[PDB]
Amino acid sequence: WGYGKHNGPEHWHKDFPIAKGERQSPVDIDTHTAKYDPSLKPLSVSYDQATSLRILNNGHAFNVEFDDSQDKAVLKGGPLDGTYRLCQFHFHWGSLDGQGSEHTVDKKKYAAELHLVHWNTKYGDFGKAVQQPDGLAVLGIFLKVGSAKPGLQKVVDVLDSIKTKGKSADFTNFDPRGLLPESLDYWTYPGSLTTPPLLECVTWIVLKEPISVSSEQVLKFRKLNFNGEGEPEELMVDNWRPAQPLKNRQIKASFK
Ligand SMILES: [Zn+2]
Repeated sequence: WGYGKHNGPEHWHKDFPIAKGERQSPVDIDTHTAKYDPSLKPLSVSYDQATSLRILNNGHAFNVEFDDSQDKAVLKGGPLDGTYRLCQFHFHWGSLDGQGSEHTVDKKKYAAELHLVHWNTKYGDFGKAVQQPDGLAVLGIFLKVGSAKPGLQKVVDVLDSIKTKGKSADFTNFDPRGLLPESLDYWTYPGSLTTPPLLECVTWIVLKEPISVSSEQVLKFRKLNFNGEGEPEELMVDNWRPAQPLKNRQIKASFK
């Protein structure tokens, strides 16, 4: 599977038939049909103790991986009834600034989208968690182009070293607090992973406020490769799945 004409999102259902299921992600957030829920609690993001390990080009994005052996980087509160440990974060982006996000807002696309991926500590480990409808919580954050995000620069600065599929670099001492906007206002709905295996295991929490990144910062994403070293160059752009049908799920918001 991939993001090409012959292996892209419109093909995934042939190997992963849940691609046409009832709680697929991403979705468009229609701000008129999304429901303000005053009962929605503030989100608790506790990343003070977050321990980054490595950054790697897995052939469809880059992932920063964390030590999730303890409650060092946990998401709780908001719509969640449990505690969720950060395993990895990655982004999706476009071939130009006008597209790249997975979620949309009133069908508007952003230049990129950051996903911080967390698993439910009821379930022992990540691989057990994804078998459960409440196994993961993904915090999604839109990227728009403007001022530079200082907290992203260490990520931008290492990407030249992981250009091709299978490359990795040590990536210690990275603090993901540097990737958060000021507000934790959010939309939330039940959904899925946005890549195969497309499991319907995710509580999605999508922040209202985008982070601003510079032109130069998002451009660096577009120099990565889907291919391995020595193989014909396939630039890693447009690694986003389009919005999928909401199918009567309720998107709730912490604001009107
Ligand atoms: Zn993602």
